Amino acid sequence: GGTHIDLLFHPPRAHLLTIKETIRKMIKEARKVIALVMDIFTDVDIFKEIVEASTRGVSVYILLDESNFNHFLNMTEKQGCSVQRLRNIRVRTVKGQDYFHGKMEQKFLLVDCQKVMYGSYSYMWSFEKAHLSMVQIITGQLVESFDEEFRTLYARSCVPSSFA
Amino acid sequence: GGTHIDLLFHPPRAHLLTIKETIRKMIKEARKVIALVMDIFTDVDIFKEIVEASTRGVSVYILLDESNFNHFLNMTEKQGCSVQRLRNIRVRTVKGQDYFHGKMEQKFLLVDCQKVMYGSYSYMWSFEKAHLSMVQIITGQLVESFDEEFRTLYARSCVPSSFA
Ligand SMILES: Cc1nnc(Nc2cccc(F)c2)s1
Ligand SMILES: Cc1nnc(Nc2cccc(F)c2)s1
Repeated sequence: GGTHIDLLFHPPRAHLLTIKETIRKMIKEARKVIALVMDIFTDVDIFKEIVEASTRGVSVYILLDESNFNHFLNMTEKQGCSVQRLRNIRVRTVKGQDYFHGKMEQKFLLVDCQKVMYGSYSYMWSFEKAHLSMVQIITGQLVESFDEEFRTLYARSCVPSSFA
Repeated sequence: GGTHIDLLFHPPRAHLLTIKETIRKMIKEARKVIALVMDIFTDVDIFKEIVEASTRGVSVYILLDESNFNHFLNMTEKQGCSVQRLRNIRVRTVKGQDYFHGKMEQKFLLVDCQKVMYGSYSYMWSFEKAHLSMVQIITGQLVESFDEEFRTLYARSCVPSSFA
């Protein structure tokens, strides 16, 4: 009942896949659940993979930082893919304490209660093309702590204003 | 030769110290080296702890995202604590590929090649007062990978424009 961690980098260092490819593979291989916490979500390829998972019957829960939520909504609209009407996906927002918006500065992807990607990669074109980042691929016991954190966040999340 | 990971949260969840307190304790207990990678560094209390470590003889290496470096410089000036003249501290900047600045979106604190804090907490007042975040405290074998990443980043870092 241990934990295993591999590191991945952007740009890649001593591994065959990029972080984006690894994200898409994790989502592609999802069998049951995807739980995503993300600060900014505008990457169309990743969104497509998630939409496709939900059509296979995977339950998708997404928590987005409230202050950047409009960027995700804009992307979903551009793609003609209204997220409210997709039945296997629920999207809710999370914020911090305001003073200037307090933000949810956490991100991670958890698939099938089995594997977590945790790190500094945000789901935006800029992270594929411009920024340096790193993530961990986590399996084993520590995944349970990410499950618990997701549940904690989900409990403090709100329905986005737009959804009625 | 395993790895141990504890999670900490802001706000705290089932641990006695905040992330900021844990940062200050790690720096206070540093005996040999501090290697810091940080996107934005404006927290004066953390800066003071680092300056104090360097006066005990701890070697301090700091890598900052180039595009936000001026915020650190402003803070060091406000504190009357010119970083160029402090002999045990070297500060260098890192950037990504531009298109809008490409950024170093990585952060971590490594102390004494023994302990790493890795997560989403940036050294700014907003992370103490406004934002939700989480970090890992990592000890054991995985610390060596953070040592290697620090060295990799340091190799691609530049002297800040201001320093002459
Ligand atoms: C990892 C996972 N975290 N919980 C899972 N599912 C779930 C069910 C109800 C509410 C909620 F927020 C999440 S699977
Ligand atoms: C963890 C640590 N990472 N390397 C350490 N020291 C060091 C020495 C020369 C250049 C440099 F970038 C770093 S200690």
